[PDB]
Formats: sequence, structure tokens, C-alpha cells
Amino acid sequence: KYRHWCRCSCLPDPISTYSPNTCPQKKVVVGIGEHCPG
Amino acid sequence: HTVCKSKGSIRNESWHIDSSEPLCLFKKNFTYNVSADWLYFHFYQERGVFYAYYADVGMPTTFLFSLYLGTILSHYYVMPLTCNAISSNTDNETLEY
Ligand SMILES: *[C@@H]1O[C@H](CO)[C@@H](O[C@@H]2O[C@H](CO)[C@@H](O)[C@H](O)[C@H]2NC(C)=O)[C@H](O)[C@H]1NC(C)=O
Ligand SMILES: *[C@@H]1O[C@H](CO)[C@@H](O)[C@H](O)[C@H]1NC(C)=O
Repeated sequence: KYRHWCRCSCLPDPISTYSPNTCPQKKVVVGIGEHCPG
Repeated sequence: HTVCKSKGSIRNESWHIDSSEPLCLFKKNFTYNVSADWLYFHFYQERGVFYAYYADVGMPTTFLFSLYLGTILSHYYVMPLTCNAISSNTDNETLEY
């Protein structure tokens, strides 16, 4: 799916955004031992 | 999609196209009872390790192998088997999964 101003995004990156509900990237924590997904 | 050997169709089995051998983590063959009526499989993941069970005779299952991936599997899919042996005009046989 595309990124949907009316079709804007987090703006800026999720590291310093203020709208986590609309930002597709969700901050997660590693569990019992895995790799950083992104 | 895939095609069955006996009474093949006009298509060819084509689900992946690789010019060279890609990186693999597990490649092993297994043998099962060909005269079995039903087969059962237990597939699941835990702590980044993929476990698999299989059984040819009887309802209870037995351990087959385990594989480490380090990632989290998300989706699964069953591709259609298209050939001229599972038709209605031929012998009455259907695919079940
Ligand atoms: C597991 O079994 C499959 C199928 O019997 C083997 O694939 C065959 O490999 C040979 C040698 O490369 C080919 O000549 C055949 O055409 C292949 N058959 C099919 C249906 O693709 C595969 O090599 C076996 N794996 C191991 C490790 O022995
Ligand atoms: C395979 O299955 C058939 C029918 O379920 C059974 O009679 C047979 O004992 C099983 N094992 C072998 C080695 O054929």
C-alpha cells in the first residue's frame, strides 16, 4: 500500500514524531532474543 | 503454481526463478509411507526456532526436525495444484488441505 497534507506521513521520522497513532512504523522491543527488524 | 506428475497439464511448474543457487539454511529429504490415507503436520515457532512434526500412520505425531531462523514468520500460503488428474470428468478424486 502507498503512504497516506492529506497523503502525508509521520513527518519527521518516528524518532522525534508527535503522532504515533498515524505513523506506520511502530516502536518495538526485542523479546527473548531476535534481530532488529528495522 | 504447481503441476502433478501423473496426467500433467499444458502448464509447467514455475513458482521460483533463480539464475544461481541462493543462500540456504536447511536442505534435507525425508521419506514417508506412500500407502497412508491421511497425513498430519504440526508447525509452530518459539523463541525464534522453527519446529516441525509429521506423522504418516496414526493420529498422534512425532518430532521431525528443528530449524533456527532468528526472525518472526508472519504468513503462510498453499499454492494451487493444476493438472488433468483432479478433474470431474476423470476419476472422482479431490484435493483436501
Ligand atoms: C530430494 O528429492 C528430490 C526429488 O526426488 C531431488 O530432486 C532431484 O534432484 C536431481 C539431481 O539434482 C534431479 O536430477 C531431479 O530432477 C530432481 N527431482 C525433482 C523432482 O526435482 C533432490 O535432489 C533430493 N535432495 C537430496 C538432498 O537428495
Ligand atoms: C502404510 O500404510 C498402510 C495403510 O495405512 C499400512 O497397511 C502399512 O502398514 C503402512 N506401512 C508401510 C511400511 O506400508
